[PDB]
Amino acid sequence: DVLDEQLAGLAKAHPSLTLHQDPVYVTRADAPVAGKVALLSGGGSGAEPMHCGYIGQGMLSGACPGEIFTSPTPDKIFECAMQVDGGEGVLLIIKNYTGDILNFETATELLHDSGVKVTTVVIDDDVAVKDSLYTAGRRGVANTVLIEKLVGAAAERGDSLDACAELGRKLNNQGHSIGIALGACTSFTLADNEMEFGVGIHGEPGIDRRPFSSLDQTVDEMFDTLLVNGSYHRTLRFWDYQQGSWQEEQQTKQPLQSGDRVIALVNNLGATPLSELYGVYNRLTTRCQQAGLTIERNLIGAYCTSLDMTGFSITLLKVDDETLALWDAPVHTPALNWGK
Amino acid sequence: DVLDEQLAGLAKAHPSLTLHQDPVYVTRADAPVAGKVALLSGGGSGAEPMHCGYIGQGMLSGACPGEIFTSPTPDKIFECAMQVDGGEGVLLIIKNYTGDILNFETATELLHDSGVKVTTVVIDDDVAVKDSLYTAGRRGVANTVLIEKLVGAAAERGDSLDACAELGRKLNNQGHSIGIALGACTSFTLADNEMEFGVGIHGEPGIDRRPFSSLDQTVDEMFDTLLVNGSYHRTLRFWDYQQGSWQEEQQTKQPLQSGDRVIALVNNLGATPLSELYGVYNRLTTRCQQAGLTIERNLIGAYCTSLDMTGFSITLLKVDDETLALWDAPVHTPALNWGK
Repeated sequence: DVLDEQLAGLAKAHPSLTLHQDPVYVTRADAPVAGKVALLSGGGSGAEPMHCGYIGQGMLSGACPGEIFTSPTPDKIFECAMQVDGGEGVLLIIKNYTGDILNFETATELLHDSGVKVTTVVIDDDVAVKDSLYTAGRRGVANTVLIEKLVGAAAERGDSLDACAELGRKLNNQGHSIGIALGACTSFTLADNEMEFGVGIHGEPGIDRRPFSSLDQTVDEMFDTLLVNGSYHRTLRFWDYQQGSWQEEQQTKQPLQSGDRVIALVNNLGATPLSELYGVYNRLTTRCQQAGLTIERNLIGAYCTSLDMTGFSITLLKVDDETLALWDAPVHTPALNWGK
Repeated sequence: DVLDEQLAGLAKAHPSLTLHQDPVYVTRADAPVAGKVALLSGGGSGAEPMHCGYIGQGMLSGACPGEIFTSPTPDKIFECAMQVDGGEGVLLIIKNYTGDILNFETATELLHDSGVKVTTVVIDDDVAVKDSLYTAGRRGVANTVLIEKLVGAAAERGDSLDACAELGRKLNNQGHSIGIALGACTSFTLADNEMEFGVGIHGEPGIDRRPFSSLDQTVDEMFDTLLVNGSYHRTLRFWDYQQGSWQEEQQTKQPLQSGDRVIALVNNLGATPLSELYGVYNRLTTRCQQAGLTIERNLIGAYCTSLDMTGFSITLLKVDDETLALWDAPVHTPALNWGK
């Protein structure tokens, strides 16, 4: 009943969104939008604004909320995708959790079989831990927001389903994140001035627990771990819609290196005061330019949360002129709004 | 030390702001912007984004940070006002805390005598407690944000200093806020399932400590306290720049009533998950509808915080067409961005 209330709250607060019933999901009020790729994500609740605050022109067309920390059921995904299809196909953005993977996979298959053109981008940006509690491979965290914006802008510009998917997949190969917690959400137990280093957004254990000395020293280790765990080879599944089947591809991520230009996301995991995030960003810019990385754009705030956890995360995403044009492109959503 | 880092972070993150040193304050990078009334506010740190996140076109022209919870010293106010003066005068927005009142009055007299056209608006929107720890009368809280926007928009459009001031004062007479905390920032202590009802943003005590049954019941009593404490007469002091002196004015607030149209702000005091804020909004609209108030616009999120305090606040502001037009007018700040 508390979930239903919050979703009703969202719908009342934002008449540009529509709340659907049996099954529950959220779409742009003007969806389906003819002639553009439709973007769709979803996942466990308690990560707000992700994903419902990202619905709107230049970003998502809809989102499927699940229960707390559990994935949306595939009926929601299926029904949501058919709602938003504008005749150019639907692109499904899936964070790398086993539940999300099972469910989005189920929906995708049925979707293709019902005449909907569809494919998928898997997000696996968290550098900290391979094979966490609810993941095979690497967890999907705050980089989803950056990709949702950039592919959102591509789709909105009129790019095709394949071009948006290739962009999404390429970006997933160049974004890196890590997060820390000084105290669990309401799940696990820390000593005083101890942190969980490399924490998940569902409260999953990190690399270890270790002492907290200062804000600056933490950002340093976080930044160092981004470079140290930067390199990664793994297999990802994508729907091939021409063959109508799952196509395993092998991909490699290169670590960030001297000369790279980046978008930086300093993300409140729930209970970190904004003032502290700006301190984080002060230290992050210093490290970046010592490492020859230019931060071209930033987001600082609460974008990918883990209920009311005390902690924060850093995300660095390699970009170029084309990607910045997509960054600077208009976006009109509850959580992100700029441009005409 | 930590404060300097946060402010440097702010400055690096927003090239449209300028961080001044000796003394410390923040202005729009293009200040002074000639030919518009300049808006200036300030106060203790730990209310982020209030006020530095509100510096920008259509809102504040600069802001003065103090130490944590303590007011900024008059040198910062005086230099900041001088920096932002575009020759139409400066309007100083002052939340009602004895430190703020004192420091801003000092700076004001001195500004007048140095050739700057200047006047003041006092915010006293917190309905819960008369004569708190650091206040004579009622505390100034989240309604400041709505007034900064609406008065910001009037300045941007080209309205005279007097007109902006009158608008400010009138809005101050029509806005109502109340807050609650389920846990203190890091100052005071609650048993489990207990709340501080009518808390200040500096952790001043509320009306009392009382049981937290459920989220809906809390909003109900908050909304009821907006109506019960709605009525309020008191004396406020304003700078009269034509006579060059302080001018006392008795003013009275009507409570909200059936037929009123309002802007609603549901504000995270720092550690309340956004999902819970939408639940609050849901209950608030139901209660408003029953009382025959129409909510015409809303803001939901962290706009006036008290570091990492666990709670939220509700602010309702009585509006009409002219005011809604000012609401819809463009705003371009770190914290609020919309329009062309």
